[PDB]
Amino acid sequence: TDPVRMYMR
Amino acid sequence: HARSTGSYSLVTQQPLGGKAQFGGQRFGEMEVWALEAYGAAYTLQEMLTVKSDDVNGRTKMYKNIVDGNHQMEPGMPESFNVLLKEIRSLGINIELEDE
Amino acid sequence: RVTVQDAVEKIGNRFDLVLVAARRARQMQVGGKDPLVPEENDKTTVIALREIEEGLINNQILDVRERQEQQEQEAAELQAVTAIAEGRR
Amino acid sequence: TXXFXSG
Amino acid sequence: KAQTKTEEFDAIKIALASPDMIRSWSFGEVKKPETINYRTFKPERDGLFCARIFGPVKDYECLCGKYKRLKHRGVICEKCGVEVTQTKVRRERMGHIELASPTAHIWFLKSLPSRIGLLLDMPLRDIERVLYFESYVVIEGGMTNLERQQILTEEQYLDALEEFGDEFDAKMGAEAIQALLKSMDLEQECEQLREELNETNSETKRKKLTKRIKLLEAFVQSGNKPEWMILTVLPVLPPDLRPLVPLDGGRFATSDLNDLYRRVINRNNRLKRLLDLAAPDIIVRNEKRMLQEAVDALLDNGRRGRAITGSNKRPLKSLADMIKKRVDYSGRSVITVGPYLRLHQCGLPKKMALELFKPFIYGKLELRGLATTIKAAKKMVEREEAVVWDILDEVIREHPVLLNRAPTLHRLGIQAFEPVLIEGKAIQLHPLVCAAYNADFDGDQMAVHVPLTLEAQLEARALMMSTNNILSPANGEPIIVPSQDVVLGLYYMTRDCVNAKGEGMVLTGPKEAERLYRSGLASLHARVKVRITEYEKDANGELVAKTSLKDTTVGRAILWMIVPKGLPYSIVNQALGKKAISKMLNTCYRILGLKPTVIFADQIMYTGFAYAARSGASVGIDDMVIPEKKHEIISEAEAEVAEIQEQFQSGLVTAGERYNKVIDIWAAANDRVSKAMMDNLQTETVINRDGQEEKQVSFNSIYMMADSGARGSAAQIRQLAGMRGLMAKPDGSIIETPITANFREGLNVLQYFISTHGARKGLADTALKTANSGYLTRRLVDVAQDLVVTEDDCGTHEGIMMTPVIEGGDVKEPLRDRVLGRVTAEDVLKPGTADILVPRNTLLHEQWCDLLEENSVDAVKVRSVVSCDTDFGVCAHCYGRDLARGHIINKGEAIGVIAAQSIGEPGTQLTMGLPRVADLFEARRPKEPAILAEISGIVSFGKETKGKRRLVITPVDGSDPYEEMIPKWRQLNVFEGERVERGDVISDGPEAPHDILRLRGVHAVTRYIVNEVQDVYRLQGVKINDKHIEVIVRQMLRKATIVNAGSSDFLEGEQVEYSRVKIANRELEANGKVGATYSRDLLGITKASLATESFISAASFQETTRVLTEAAVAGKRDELRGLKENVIVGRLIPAGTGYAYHQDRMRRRA
Ligand SMILES: [Mg+2]
Ligand SMILES: [Zn+2]
Ligand SMILES: [Zn+2]
Repeated sequence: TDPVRMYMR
Repeated sequence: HARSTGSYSLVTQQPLGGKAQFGGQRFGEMEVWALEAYGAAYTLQEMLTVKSDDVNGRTKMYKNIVDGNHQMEPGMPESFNVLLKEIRSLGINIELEDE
Repeated sequence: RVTVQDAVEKIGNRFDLVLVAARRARQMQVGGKDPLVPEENDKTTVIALREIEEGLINNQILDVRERQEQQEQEAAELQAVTAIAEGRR
Repeated sequence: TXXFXSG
Repeated sequence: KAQTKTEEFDAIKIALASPDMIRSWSFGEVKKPETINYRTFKPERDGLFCARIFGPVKDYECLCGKYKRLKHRGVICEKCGVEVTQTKVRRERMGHIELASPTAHIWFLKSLPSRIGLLLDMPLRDIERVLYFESYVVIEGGMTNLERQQILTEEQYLDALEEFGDEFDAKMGAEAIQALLKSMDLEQECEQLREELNETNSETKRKKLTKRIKLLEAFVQSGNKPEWMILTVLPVLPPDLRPLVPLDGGRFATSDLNDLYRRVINRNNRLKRLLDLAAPDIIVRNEKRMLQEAVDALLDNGRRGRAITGSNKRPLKSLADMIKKRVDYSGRSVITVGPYLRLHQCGLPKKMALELFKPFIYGKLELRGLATTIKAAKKMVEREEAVVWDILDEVIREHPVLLNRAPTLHRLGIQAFEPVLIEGKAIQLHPLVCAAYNADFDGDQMAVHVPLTLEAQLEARALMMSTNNILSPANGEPIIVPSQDVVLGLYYMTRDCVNAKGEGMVLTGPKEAERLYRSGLASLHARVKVRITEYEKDANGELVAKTSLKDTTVGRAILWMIVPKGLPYSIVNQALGKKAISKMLNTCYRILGLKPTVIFADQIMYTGFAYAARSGASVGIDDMVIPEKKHEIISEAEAEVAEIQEQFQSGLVTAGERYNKVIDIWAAANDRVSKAMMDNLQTETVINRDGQEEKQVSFNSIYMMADSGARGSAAQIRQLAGMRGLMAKPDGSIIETPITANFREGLNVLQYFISTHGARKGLADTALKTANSGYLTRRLVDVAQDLVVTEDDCGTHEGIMMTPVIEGGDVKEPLRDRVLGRVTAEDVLKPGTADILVPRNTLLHEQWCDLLEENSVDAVKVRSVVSCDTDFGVCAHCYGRDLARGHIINKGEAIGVIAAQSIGEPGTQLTMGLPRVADLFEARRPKEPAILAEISGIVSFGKETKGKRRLVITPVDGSDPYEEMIPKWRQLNVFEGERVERGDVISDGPEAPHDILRLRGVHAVTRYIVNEVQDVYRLQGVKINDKHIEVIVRQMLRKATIVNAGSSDFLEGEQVEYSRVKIANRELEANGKVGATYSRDLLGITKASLATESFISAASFQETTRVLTEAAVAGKRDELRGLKENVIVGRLIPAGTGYAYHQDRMRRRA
């Protein structure tokens, strides 16, 4: 989850 | 304090305490149990419809009373229509069905 | 109060009596007080219940009165009601 | 004492 | 010939929604995340509040104002696009949002176990990874090394790709899952899994296949398509259910759903724009994942990830939060005692009555010429202009109101009374009903309600009148009965005395006696014989006694005058007692009937109060009488204590032994001073006629109140007379030193302080106790609610016997009290030989019970709910008497609720007891857990020392033998072969209700539960009929488990209701098919409560989301059989007056 973390990755 | 009819709530359409209109008492689960154990079906139905959230039922009840009459046809409590519509917005199909 | 136990004695299983009383009261309210004797006091509910006590109203008898009433509705109409239906074809 | 060994 | 109608709803269906259906709900699409215009404040077009979609803001008026009247209805304004109708439609009409990319519904993903996951055979992690774009899940390969329905790495995905076009493909995100849902064929898969259940392995294979098959079959039968679990069109709730409104200040207030919708619309529109602009895959991925998150937040807030918040301090209210009455014609006020009232009456303040009854008053004022019309009537009534009052008197004539006091523990918390208009602002309550309400006048308030219809009013006057409910539905004893002052009065007038002043008078009858008694020479009664004719013998109407002159008292003579008219002259003159008065009232109820007994109750009240006032009873400091013996006993205790101290310092006895001896000495001393107090009050000296000193009980106020049962306990009385006692420490240990002082003397500060602890623990106990008792009551209600008397008889003799229940003394808690009001199961017969006692299938009666008592002791047999064979309920005979009104429970009576309230009501009295009662009702597997309940009826002992599995043991019945593995430690009462007890139970600790069920069967569990519950209430001295506990126990034993299918479709181990397997078995056996073999299952009240099939009820209970998703998936239909469903619907419940109506419908439907 956590779309912010995914996007940053 | 006491109330015959008075202000109602926006969403729920349940009787609401105004500034001059006293508002209404809560008939809760346990009171409902009390009426059920007495097998008092029409009193309970009155509590659940004409005396609370049904606009058609309360208007018809009031008019009938000032004209002298028997209990008006119930309508599903507005909060039940609210529940149905809210369940529809959840994407589950809810269908009232015939016999 | 009103010797209610006797009234319930007239109609087994409490509940039914209530319905009967209620229905009777509605009749009283709807048209012509009429009915059985006539204490003439304490409104429709008491009058209906008291009437029930003297087995005056009765569950079956009310039905019989209604059935006869249906025949009364038949009366008038009849040939004139048959006129409205026979005219149309 | 009374109730609850109080009371 | 068919065709649609109005209302008349008979069923509710719940199902997954296809995008087509969701679009069919929609009048318009909400294309903009606009709400209203910042300047005009009118709804923005195509936005969440737009009038073109949802409806006109004002009735029969379009937006621009071209069409303002009802002349045009159904008309759509060409200019503004708005239909002209009632604005009410803004509560009804719904919108939709068309998603650029599918989004999985959160409930069918995040609820465990995931429905999507279970269907697609995907673990939560994989489904998460695909839906949220972490990894691609290969689908439909139909060849190649790679596994179909499996996940993959991107490098792997590519490498694979290279090896073949038109092979296994998979696009990350909801598109993949939607593809799997559409492409999966459920028929083929159930076929495969059915082939799989043939596999020879015993465990781990068949169960999983059974669960998968369960879900698959659910989908197959329901007819819903799995792909519907993924949303294409997201429905939009009507604006009035998520309003944006101007508060009093002109400021705006909005439901959070509008904001959630706004995030959804924003992200969706942006996604469309990004797709049209050919954005890179990273950005489109981010947007799609964001959209999934926004829909997630809209549906349930907090289910997946951080809950969205308006501000950090508060989280937004989602639809799920939204999912999981107050009344008109009602009032409330402070209550005050109304002694002058008849039992069926209440004092109702004039103003309250004017408000409550206002429409009726308008109607009547219109019927009479008091006002031209209703409006004029209102304008007049506010003025309060005279004759309005008399009119209000005319309005409430014969009408009854409901009085209610919170908490409403049982049905007598609400009762009907005929209102008597009174000046003042307080509601006046009748003293006899205070017990049932648990009401007192230290500031309690009550609510009043006005039944409106003839039907409701008839219900109140027949079913709910205080005067019609004189006895507890729980114990069958009188509920409305004399208490406090009344007793005090009666006891005062009915008291033995030396009577030197008024002795030796022939009464000339009750009348002359009354005259003389009021007159002079008679005070506090007299020892004089009265002439009154007594009699009223029964078994004949004639009655009458030739001579009836008996030693009596002026008060005693008076009582007979007070319309007893139902025999028991002997009962009179026996001096008054609170218990005695209650028994008198009850006996009068049974013999003399209900209406007349009500009159008797009113008379007893009136007289009781009347004499209570003139008695002159009071309390002075000298009325608390200390015993000269106290100082002596204290000195003795001091001496013994010194002897124990000396004996301790010698070293003869341990510290513990010394402590124990001190405590024991002091306990005995406290008993001594109690006895001394009570003895000092109990005897008194008064001069006898001859001149001799006679010894009378005494009329001392503390003593009089205690002996009469008016107020007080011996323990409390000794608190002002005899030395207090020992206090508890906070740890629970008992302090060495007692409190020498008594409240009359007053106690040292240390004693008081050391008390405060106990006091505080007490108040805290009671306060918590109300909360816990309420919870128990609710559990019982939830478990028993569906039970109703569904017929006069079910045709089965089967029943229970029941014993005296006394453990050793055998003295009390047996015989008729337990037996009475039941129905005989067999032609029980009195004595040996000839026998032939006459009750079979007959309701036990007091006369009949007396017959059974007269003929020695009876083993007894009895019809019970436990053994009732009635489908989906109980029957009149098996239930027996309605305990509130001596008679066979009227058909349609809702027994379950009454049971729950009966058990629940004295919850706060058990103290914390109540946890034991709840522990029994919840069928907990008790910790000690013992007894070898093997019913093989044989024994061969053995070994195999493997820790707990050491002991082992084998039973060896002639036919066959078995092996059970026990646990290390413990002991056995019977050892080594021979099967001493066929029941066995060799080990001590109390058998689990479930162990008791398997080994001993249903009847033994009913007996055990009923008796073990009753132990607690008895220990608290509370009277409760076994019947209710039997109802609840019956609800516990509802479930059965199949051992063998027989010819049926049912599976081994499958659990189902008793009634269903019985009906099925009778169907099969009468069809000539092998019936199903089944075994009884016992579940606690919680699990049973959670069991019920109907989804409206279940969802209205608890765990709303889970219930609703499983229901929606299964495509269930609620038949509205029970009470909750109908209450929610706003329908007329299938109980009481409604029970009659419901049946005709049920039949019509079938
Ligand atoms: Mg109080
Ligand atoms: Zn317009
Ligand atoms: Zn039965």
